[PDB]
Amino acid sequence: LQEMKDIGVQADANAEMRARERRDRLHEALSVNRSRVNQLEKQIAFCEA
Repeated sequence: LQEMKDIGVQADANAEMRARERRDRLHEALSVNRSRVNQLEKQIAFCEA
């Protein structure tokens, strides 16, 4: 319990599931946005060439 107090994380079960869901959707959104950026950059490079 002391250890628990130490860690200092509420870590509620509902909070846990919600948080993991939101942060994972953030991860995938980030990856997809980066892929879009790469695609547009390659298109621009093709235009220059």
